[PDB]
Amino acid sequence: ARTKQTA
Amino acid sequence: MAVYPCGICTNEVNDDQDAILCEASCQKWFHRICTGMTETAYGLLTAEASAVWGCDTCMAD
Amino acid sequence: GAMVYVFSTEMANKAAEAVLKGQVETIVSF
Ligand SMILES: [Zn+2]
Ligand SMILES: [Zn+2]
Repeated sequence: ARTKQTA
Repeated sequence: MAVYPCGICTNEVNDDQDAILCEASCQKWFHRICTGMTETAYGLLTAEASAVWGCDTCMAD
Repeated sequence: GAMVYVFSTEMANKAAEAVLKGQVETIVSF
């Protein structure tokens, strides 16, 4: 899932 | 004057905040905390390349 | 892969707790 933690 | 107002609280979703995109439907960003998502669920969803999240409204539909 | 698995917050929260306990399996349906 796309989050702010996604690289 | 937000660019990505949180789907729940309407405050800006910044890049330095835990937040997730409702890829399931509405495509709004939501602060993790606003959604009631735990840190662990957030890390799990981040790590899952094939998973997407939907907000409570979108999932109810 | 091509498949996309959709989690609510409730399901993600439950899945996360189970993952820590080594329970990683979920049954696909539709
Ligand atoms: Zn918020
Ligand atoms: Zn949504």
